Amino acid sequence: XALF
Amino acid sequence: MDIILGIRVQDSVILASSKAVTRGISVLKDSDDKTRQLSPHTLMSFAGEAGDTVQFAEYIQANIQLYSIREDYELSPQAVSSFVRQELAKSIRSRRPYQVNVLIGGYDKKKNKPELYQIDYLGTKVELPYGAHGYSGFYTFSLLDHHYRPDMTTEEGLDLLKLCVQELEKRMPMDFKGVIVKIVDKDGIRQVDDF
Amino acid sequence: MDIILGIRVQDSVILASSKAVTRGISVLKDSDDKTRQLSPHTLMSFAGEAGDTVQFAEYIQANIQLYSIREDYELSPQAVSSFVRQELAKSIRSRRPYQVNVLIGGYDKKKNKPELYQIDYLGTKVELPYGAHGYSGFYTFSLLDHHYRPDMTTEEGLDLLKLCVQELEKRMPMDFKGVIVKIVDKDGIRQVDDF
Amino acid sequence: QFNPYGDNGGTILGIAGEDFAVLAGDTRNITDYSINSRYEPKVFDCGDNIVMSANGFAADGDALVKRFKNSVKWYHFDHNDKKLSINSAARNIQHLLYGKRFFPYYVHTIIAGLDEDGKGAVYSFDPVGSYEREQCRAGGAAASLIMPFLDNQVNFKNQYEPGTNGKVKKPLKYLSVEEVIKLVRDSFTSATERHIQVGDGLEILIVTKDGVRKEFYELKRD
Amino acid sequence: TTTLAFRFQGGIIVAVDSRATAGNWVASQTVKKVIEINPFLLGTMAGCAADCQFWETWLGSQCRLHELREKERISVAAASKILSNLVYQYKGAGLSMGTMICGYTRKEGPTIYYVDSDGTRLKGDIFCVGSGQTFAYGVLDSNYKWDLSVEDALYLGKRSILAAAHRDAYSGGSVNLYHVTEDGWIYHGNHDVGELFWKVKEEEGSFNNVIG
Amino acid sequence: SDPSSINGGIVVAMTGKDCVAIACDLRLGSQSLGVSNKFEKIFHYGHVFLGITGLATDVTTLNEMFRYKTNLYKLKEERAIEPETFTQLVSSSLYERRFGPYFVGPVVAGINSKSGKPFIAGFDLIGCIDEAKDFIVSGTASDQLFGMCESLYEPNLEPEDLFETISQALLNAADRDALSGWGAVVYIIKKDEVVKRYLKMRQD
Amino acid sequence: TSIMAVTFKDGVILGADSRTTTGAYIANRVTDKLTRVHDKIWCCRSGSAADTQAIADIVQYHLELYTSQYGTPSTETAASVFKELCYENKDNLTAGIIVAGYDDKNKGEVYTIPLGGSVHKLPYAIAGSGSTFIYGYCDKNFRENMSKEETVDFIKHSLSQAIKWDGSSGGVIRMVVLTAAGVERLIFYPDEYEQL
Amino acid sequence: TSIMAVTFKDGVILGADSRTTTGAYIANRVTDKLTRVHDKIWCCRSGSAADTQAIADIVQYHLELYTSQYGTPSTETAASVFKELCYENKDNLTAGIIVAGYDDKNKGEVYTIPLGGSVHKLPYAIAGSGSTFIYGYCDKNFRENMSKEETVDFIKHSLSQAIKWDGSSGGVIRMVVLTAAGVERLIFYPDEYEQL
Amino acid sequence: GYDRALSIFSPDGHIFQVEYALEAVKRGTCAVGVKGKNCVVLGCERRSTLKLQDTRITPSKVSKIDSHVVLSFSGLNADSRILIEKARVEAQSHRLTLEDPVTVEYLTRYVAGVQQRYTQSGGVR
Amino acid sequence: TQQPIVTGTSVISMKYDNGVIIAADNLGSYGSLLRFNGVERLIPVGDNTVVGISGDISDMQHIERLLKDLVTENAYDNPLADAEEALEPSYIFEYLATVMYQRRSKMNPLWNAIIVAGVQSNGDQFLRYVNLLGVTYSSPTLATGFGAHMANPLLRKVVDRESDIPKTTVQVAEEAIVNAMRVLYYRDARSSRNFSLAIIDKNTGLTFKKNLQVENMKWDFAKDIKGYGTQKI
Amino acid sequence: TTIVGVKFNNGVVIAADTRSTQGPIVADKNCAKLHRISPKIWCAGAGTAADTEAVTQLIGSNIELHSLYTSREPRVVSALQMLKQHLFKYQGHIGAYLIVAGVDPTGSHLFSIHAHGSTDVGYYLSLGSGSLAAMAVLESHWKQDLTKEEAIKLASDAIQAGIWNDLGSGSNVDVCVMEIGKDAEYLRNYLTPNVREEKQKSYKFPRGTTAVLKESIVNICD
Ligand SMILES: [Cl-]
Ligand SMILES: [Mg+2]
Ligand SMILES: [Mg+2]
Ligand SMILES: [Mg+2]
Ligand SMILES: [Mg+2]
Repeated sequence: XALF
Repeated sequence: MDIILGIRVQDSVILASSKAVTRGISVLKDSDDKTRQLSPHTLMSFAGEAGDTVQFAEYIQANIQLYSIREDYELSPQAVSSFVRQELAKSIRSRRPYQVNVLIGGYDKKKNKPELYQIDYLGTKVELPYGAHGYSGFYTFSLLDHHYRPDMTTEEGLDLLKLCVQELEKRMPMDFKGVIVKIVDKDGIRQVDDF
Repeated sequence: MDIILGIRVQDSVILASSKAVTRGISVLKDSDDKTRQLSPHTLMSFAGEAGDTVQFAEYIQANIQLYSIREDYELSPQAVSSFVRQELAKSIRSRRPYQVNVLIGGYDKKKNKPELYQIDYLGTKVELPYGAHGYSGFYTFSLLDHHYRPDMTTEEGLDLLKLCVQELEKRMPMDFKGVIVKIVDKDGIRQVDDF
Repeated sequence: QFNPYGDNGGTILGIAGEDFAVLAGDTRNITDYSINSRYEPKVFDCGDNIVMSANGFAADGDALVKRFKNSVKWYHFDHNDKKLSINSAARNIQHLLYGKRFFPYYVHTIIAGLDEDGKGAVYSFDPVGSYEREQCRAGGAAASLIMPFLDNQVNFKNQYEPGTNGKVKKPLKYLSVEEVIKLVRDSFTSATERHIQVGDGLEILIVTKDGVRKEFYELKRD
Repeated sequence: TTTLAFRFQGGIIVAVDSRATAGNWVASQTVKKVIEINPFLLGTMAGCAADCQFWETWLGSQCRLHELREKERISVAAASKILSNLVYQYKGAGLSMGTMICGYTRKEGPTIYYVDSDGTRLKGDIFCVGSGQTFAYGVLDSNYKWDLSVEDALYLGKRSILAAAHRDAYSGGSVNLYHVTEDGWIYHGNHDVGELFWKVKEEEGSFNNVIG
Repeated sequence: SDPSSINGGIVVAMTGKDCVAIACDLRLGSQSLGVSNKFEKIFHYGHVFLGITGLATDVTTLNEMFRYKTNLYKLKEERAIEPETFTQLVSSSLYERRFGPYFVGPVVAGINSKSGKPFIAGFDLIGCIDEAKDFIVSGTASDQLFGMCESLYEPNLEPEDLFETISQALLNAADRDALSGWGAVVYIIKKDEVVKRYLKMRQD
Repeated sequence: TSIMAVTFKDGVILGADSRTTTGAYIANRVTDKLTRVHDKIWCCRSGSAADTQAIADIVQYHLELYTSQYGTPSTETAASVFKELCYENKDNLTAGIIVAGYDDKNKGEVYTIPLGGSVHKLPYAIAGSGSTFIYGYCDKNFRENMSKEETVDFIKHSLSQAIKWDGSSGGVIRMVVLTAAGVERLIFYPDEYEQL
Repeated sequence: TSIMAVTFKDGVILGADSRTTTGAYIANRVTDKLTRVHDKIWCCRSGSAADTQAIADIVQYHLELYTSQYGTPSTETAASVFKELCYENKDNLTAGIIVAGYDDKNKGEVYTIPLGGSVHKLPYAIAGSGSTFIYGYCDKNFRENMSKEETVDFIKHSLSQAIKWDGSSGGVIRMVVLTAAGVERLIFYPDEYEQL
Repeated sequence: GYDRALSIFSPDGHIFQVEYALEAVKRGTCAVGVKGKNCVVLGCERRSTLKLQDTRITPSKVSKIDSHVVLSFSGLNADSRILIEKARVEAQSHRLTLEDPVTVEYLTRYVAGVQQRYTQSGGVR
Repeated sequence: TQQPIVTGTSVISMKYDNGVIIAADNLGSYGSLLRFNGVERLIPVGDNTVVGISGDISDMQHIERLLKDLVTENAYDNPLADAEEALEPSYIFEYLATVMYQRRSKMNPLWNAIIVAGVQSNGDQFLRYVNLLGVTYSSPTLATGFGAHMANPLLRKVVDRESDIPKTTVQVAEEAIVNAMRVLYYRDARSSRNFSLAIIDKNTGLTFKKNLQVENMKWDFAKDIKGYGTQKI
Repeated sequence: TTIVGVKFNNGVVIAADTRSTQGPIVADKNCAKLHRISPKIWCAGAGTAADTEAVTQLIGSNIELHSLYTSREPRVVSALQMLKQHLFKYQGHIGAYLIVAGVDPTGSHLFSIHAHGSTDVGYYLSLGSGSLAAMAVLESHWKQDLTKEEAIKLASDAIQAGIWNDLGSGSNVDVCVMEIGKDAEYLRNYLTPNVREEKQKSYKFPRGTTAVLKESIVNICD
C-alpha cells in the first residue's frame, strides 16, 4: 503493501 | 482496555476501571472512563477489543434509555443484565462478534439491594459479590476471598478496592495509569474524584 | 529486561537500566541490576533474552578480569567493546546465538575521555554520545537530539536522564519499576542511590 | 491457484511546463522474460486535452482508461458539453480507482494536461486512488531509476549556486518543451540500458492549448 | 508518517510531515496530510494514503450536508463520530487510518479527537499519530506546557515533527503548520526539512549527534 | 528480517581520467529507527579502497578480516596489495562462505601503482566479481543509483568534475530511499594524493 | 474402474468391470457401471460413484421429459446434457462418463466426457483408472466396422488386461449391446477372462 | 521415458526412446538411455538423469575393478551392485533401472530395479512413464524364445505405442542387441515406427 | 406487497385522503399548547362519556419523546403511538451519532417528515 | 478458480502483405497423456476471421458456441448481415476480450490464450491476442505457450517490424509458419505432428487447410550420438 | 543468459551473450560468460553467476595439476567428469549450468552439464533463459558437416535470437573457436549490435554545484  | 473490577458491598456496588488507553508502544491517554450509565441506578463498565467496547456500550445505553422513555420506568439491574447477555449471546454467533467483556453494577430500588453482574463476550452471565475481567482476576479474586466480608460499608469497600489496586500496581507488567472509581447506590451513581 | 539507556557527557558516562524483571503476568522482581563491572573504569549494561543476558555478561566479565590479572593492566573501553563485539559476531552464526544487547560505558584513563558504545546482539558496534536499546530509543533519541549538549556536566547529564525516564514512565505501556543509575568517570564506577 | 494479476512491465513519465505538459511512455509490452509486443501504446488521448496512462497490469490499465474515456463522454451528456477540467478528471479517477479498493487496479496512473489557468498540470495516482498534483512524476518498472534523475534535473534538487557556500539553492524555473523532451529521451535511454522490461520504442504525447501532438523515438530492442 | 496536534492556552496547534513511502521507496516528499474540511475544522492523515484522502474528503461532504440541513456548523464531536462510525462498518476489511479531527466551535471550544481504523475514538489535549509518533512525543511532552505562547507553541509543533523527520526513516520531506483559534484555522506555511534542520541546528545548538 | 535492508546504506564508485572516486552515505539504522549518522562504509588497505554495504556487523567484520589479510600479504610479499589482486581476495573470501554468506555488497576502488590504471569492481554477497569501466553501485538504493549513474555519467571526467557527478548521483539516490542518507562521504583518488570530502545533504 | 464403449457394424457395445473400492477395500465386487439413460442410450460411469449416479439420474429425467415433448432424443443430445452438467459444475464433480447410443439414422455413436466437461465423439472410447494400461493394446487391435463377436472379443480382451494390471478394477466384465434388434446384456466371469 | 529389455533365444535386447524433458520442454531429443556397465552387461535408465548417470558410473567402476581381480562378472552380480546403491540410498534417489546382460552359461537375463531398490528377475521388463500404456500390449504379445527379428519387432511396436501416448517419451527408438556374436546397436526413426 | 395509491390528487387539486385525515383530527379531543417566558404548557381535553376509567394505567395524552421534549396530539389514538415510537427511536439515535439530544425543531421536522411520507407512499393512508 | 484438464498447446500466427496466417496443432493433451488427436483449435467466424485457441479445451468448446451464437444473433433483423453489417475481426475480438476480462474479474476465468486473426472490411490485417487474464496485445507476429518462446523468434526474423509486412509474401510467410510448427514438434513435449493452418487474404479470402503434417525432419545425426560423456560404444 | 555450442568439421565453437542481471536490473552490460578451463577446453556458463565462475576455476585448477602430473594435455571428458561429480555431490545447490567444449588428443567434443550433475552430448546445444530462442534458430538452420565460418554464423545467430527475444539476454556476442591442431581463438565482443546512442544532453555540472561540509587529505602512504 500500500502507499503510506 | 485492561483492568475492570467490581465489588458489591452491603448498600452499594463499586466499579473500578483502569484509565490507560494503549496502542502499540504508546499510552495514548491516561484518563479514559471505561463505563457508561445505562440508567440512573445502573452502571456498566467494559473492556476488550478496540472500537467494539465503546460501540457496544453505547448501543446498550441507547436501548435501555429508549426503554426508560417508552415505559416511564427504570428497568431492574437483573433485567438489564439479561438484556445485555442476550445481545452478547446473539453476537458470539454473528459474522463478526463483539469482543467485549462487561461488569454491570446496579442498585435495585424495589428490592433495596445492590447487584453486581459479570458478563464475558460469549454471553456468560454470573451474579457475584466481587468480579473482575482479564488478568486482574488472577490477583484480585484470591485477595478478595481473604479480605471480603458481605456486610462491609462503602468506605470499607473502597479500602478493600485500594488493596486490590496496590497489588495490581505491584505485580502487573503493564502500567494501567490508575483507576476511575464509581459508586452505585440508592441515591444513584457518583464518581470518587480522589483515588 | 527492557530499558537500558546511556549518556556520555563531558567527563563521565551515565548508564540507566530498568529494575523490573517480568515473567508472564507477574513482575517477579523490582530491584534488578542489569549491569556488570568489566574493569574498574568499564561498565556494561545488558538487555534481551532471559538467561542469555546474565550468562553473557558474566562470561565477558570473567574474560576481561582474566586479562587484567595476566597483564596487570586495564584494557581500554575501545579494546573491551571490540572484544565484546567479536564475541557477539561469533555468536550470531552459532547453533544458538546470544540474544543480548549491551551498552558499554567506560572512561579511558590514557585519553582522559568518557566513551559510550552501543552493541546489539548481531555484533553491530557504534560509539555514541547517547544510546539506547529496545523500544526506549523511539522516545529518548528524539528527546536527547533536542536537549543534549556535548559539554554537559555529570549533574546536567543526570537531569537530562531524569527527563528521559519521565517520558518513558508517561508513554511506555509496561511498568519497568524505575531505573538504577551508575556513573563511570576518572575515579571509577559509582551508583546513584536516590533516583 | 488462479492469480488474477500479472506484470506487463514498461514505464511512464509525466513532466509539466509553464504552458504545456508531456506524458511519455515506452511501447514495450512483456510477460516474465518474453516480449509480447514492441509497439503497444499505453499513453492515450482521452479528450478535453487530457492525456492518460495506467502502467502496470495492462488489463487493469486498459479497463481503467476505457472507463475514464467513457466517464468523459457522459460528463458531456449530463452537463451540457462542459469541458472536463484536469482537476475534475483527477478527482473522478480517484473514485474509479477507490471503487475497487478491495480488488484494486494494479496500475500506477498518470494524467497530464492544462489547468484552468492554462498552466501545465501532471497528476499521479497510486493503485487505490490517492492522488497529488506535481511538476514531475515517473511511474512503472523503471520509476526508481528515472525519478531521482528528474528530482535533480527538473526540480534542481541538491544543486546549489556555485560559490555561495551551499547557502543559496539553484532557482526553480519552467523548462521549455525542447528541454523537457531532452530529459524524457535521456531518461528513457538510461532506463533502457539498466532495466530489462524497458525498451523498443518511446512515445511522447505533448499537450498545449492548441491540442495533443505526438512524437515517437526508437529505443534499444535487446 | 508523523502527525501531531495539541491543545493549549491559545487554541490548537496542528503539525504534520509530508513524506509518502511504498516500503523503503520514498514515493513523495510533498504530500498534503492536513485536510481542510471547513474554516473551523481540520483533519490529519496517517496510514494508507488512499483511505485517509478518500474518506476525509467524504467526511467534508457529510459536514457540508449537516450545515445545509441544520443551518449550523457541525460540532467537532459529531464530525469525528461520522468518520469513526464509518470506519467501524469496514472493521476487519483492512482499512488503515490514523486521523485527528481538530477544530473549534462555540459549544465545545477548541477540541481534538483521535480516530483510527479499528474504531477507536478519543477526545484529548495531545496526540501524536504515525510511524514517527514516539519521536514527536519525546520532544513534545518534555517541552509542553499549557501556558505556551502562540509563537512558542507553533515552534514546538514544528520542532517535534523535525525531531521525528530526522530519526524516523518513514517521515520527512517538509513540515506543514496550522493554528486553530476561535475565529477558525490559520495556515502557518510549508517548512522544508532540508533547510529547516540546519537552521534549527545552528540557532538552537541542538542535533549534536550530526556532523555539523 | 531481510539482512541486506535492516541497517541500510549505499556505496557508489566511478572512474575518471587517471582517477577513481568512491562514495558512501553515513546512516546506520535499525529498520525505521535511525541510530548513527557517523557510520562510514568505506575503508582502505594501503592505496586500495573498499566500500561495503549491507548488514553492518558483516561490514565491520569484513573490514577487520581484509585488514588482517592485507597486513599478512604485505609482510610476506614486501609490497602493498593492488586493486586487481585485492578484488580476487575479496571474491575468494566471500565464496569461502558460500552456504553461510556475509550479507554484504562490497565495492573495490583504486589505482594500480605499477600501471597507473583506474580500477573499480563490485561483488554480490557470495563473491561474484562485477568489473566495470564506468561505475559500480551497491546498497538499498542501488536501483536509484543505477538510474542516476547511467544518466549522469560520462567517460574521462577530471577529478574535480567527477566529484560533482558522483556526489549528485549519491545524494539524489539517497533522497529517494528511506534507509539511506543522514550524511555522505566522497573519496577522490589520484595516483599519489587522496581527497576526502563530507557532503551536505538533507537529514531526514 | 475400467470402462469402454466400441462402435461396430450393427451398432455399439458398452463394456465395464464390476469393482468399487474405498481405498484398497472392495466395497462392491458386482457393481453395474453400465446405466440406462434412455431405451437405447446408455453410459459408462467412472470417478465418484455419488456424482456419476446423481448426474445419470438427472440426465435420465431430462431425456424422459424430452421424449414426452419432442420424441426420441439423439445420442448427441444425451451427450450434450451430460456435458452441460459436467461442465457447469466442474468444480464440484469428479465424473468421467462415456455416453453410447444407437439411432437408426446415425447407427452406433460413442461420446466421451472427461473430468473437465469437454465432449469428444470417437469410434471407440476407454476410461477409468484401468484404461491407462490398455491404450497400447486397444489402439493396435481396434478396427472399424467389426462384427458383434469381434467387438465382444475386443472388449473382453481389453478389459481383461485392464483388470489384470489395475488393482482398482476387477470382478466380472459386464457388457451391453445396442443394435436395431434391441438391448442385450452380457456378463463374463473371472474363470473365463483371466486365462485369456 | 519409455524403456524395456527382452530376453530371447540367442540372448537379450535392450530398448529405449530418446526423449529427455524438463517439464514440457524437451531438453534432449536424441538421448542415449542404453548405457554400458560392462562388455555385455548394459542397463536402461529411467527417473532422474543425474541419479541414474551417477549410479551407472559407480557400477561401471565396481564391475571394472571386479574384472581385474575375479574375471567377468555375471549379470546377477551387476544387478546386485545396482540394487545395493539404489536400496541403501533410497531416500536420495529417483532411479528406475533395468539391468540386462549376456553370459555364455546363463544366456540372456533381465533384472528390473524399481524406486524402492528391490530386485526382480524377469523374462522381459518394461519401465518409465510410458510403460504404463503398454502393459496390456506387451503381456498379450510377449513369447519366450523369440527370434532376433521377432524380439526387435516386439520392442519396436511396444515402444512405438508408449511413445504415441506418453508425452514424456519420443524421438528415436534405440536398441542394443546382446548375444554370443557380440554387441549390436540399432536405431529406428519416427517416420518408420510412427506409422506401424 | 400492497401498492395502491390511496392518497391521490382530485380534479380541483385536493388530496382527499389527507383532507379526510384532518377531519379525523377535528373529531379528536381538544389539545392546546401555550408557551410562556420560561416554560411551555400542554393542555389536553379528556371526554367525560367514559366513566369507570382507570386513570393510573390509561395512556396519557401527553407523551415524553426524550427527557426534554414532549408530544401531545389530536385525532386517532392508535396512529399517534406509531409516530411517538418513531420519534423516541430517532431521539436516541440522534444522541448516539451526534452526541447531543435533539432540538425541538429537529424532532418536529422528523415527525412531520414521517407524516408526509405516508401522503405519497403506495399502500398506506 | 479453475485448473485446466484437457489442453491444447501453441497457436502461432503472423501478418504478411495481403493478410494473415494462423496455425495450431490438432492435439488435446490430458496432462502428459496425448489423449485426443482430432481436435480442431482453429475456428472460422464468417469468411474473414479465424480464432485460434490454446489452453483448456472445454472452455474452447464454450467459446466456439459463443462465436457460433454471435453469427446467429448478428443475422437477426439485419438485411446486410452478409455485406456491410457482417461481423468484423475487431468486433469478434473485442467481444471475446470483454468476456475474458469479465470472467477473470469474477475469479472464474476461461483458461485460454486466444489469437483472433482476420482481415477487416477496408483490407487492413487484424491480428490480436487475449488470454485468461484479459490481457490484450497486438504485434506483426503473435504466439501462445511454447510458440511465444520458439516460434516468435523465428517469425520475427521475417517480419521484425511494421515496415517488413508489405515486403513479406504469402509464400515466405507460410514457409516460416510451417518451419515454426516443425521446431515446436521437435521441442514441445505436448505437441503433435498433425496440425491445421488458415490463411485469411484480402483478395483470395479464407483458405482453411486441414490435416497438414510436419515433414523434412532431421533425425539422422542421432545415430552418431553415443552415451552421455565418455562411452565410445 | 543465452549460451550455445555448435560442432563443425575440424572442431567446436561456443558462444554467449554479455548481459548480467540482478532481478529486472541489468548489473553488467558486458560480462564475460566464456571461461577457460584449460588452453583448448572452454566453458560457457549460465545460472548462478558466482557458482559458474567458482566451479569452472576449481576444475580448471585441478585440470592444470592433472595435466602436469600425467605429462599430457587435458581431455574434455576429464573436465566433464570432474564438474558433474562436484555438482552432483551438492545436489543442485551450486546453480551452475554449463556448456563444456574443447579439443584434445582424442578429438573435438561438446557437452552440457546441469546443476544437479546430469550431462548430455550433442552437435548443437543451448542453455540459459534464452535457450528456447537460441534452440529455435539452431533447429531451423543446423545441418551436418558445417564449416568453421558456418558454425560461427549459426552460433552467433542463435545468441542473437536470445539477445533480441529474451529479456534475460542482451548486449554483445562473445565467441570461442576451438579447432583441432590449432590454438583456440577467444573472440571477445565478436558482435556489438547494441551500442548506446548519443545522449541528447551533457550532464556535466558546473564546478561548485555540490554543497560541501569538510575537506581533508587522506594518508595512503606509510
Ligand atoms: Cl475411476
Ligand atoms: Mg465471565
Ligand atoms: Mg532481449
Ligand atoms: Mg527520516
Ligand atoms: Mg484386478
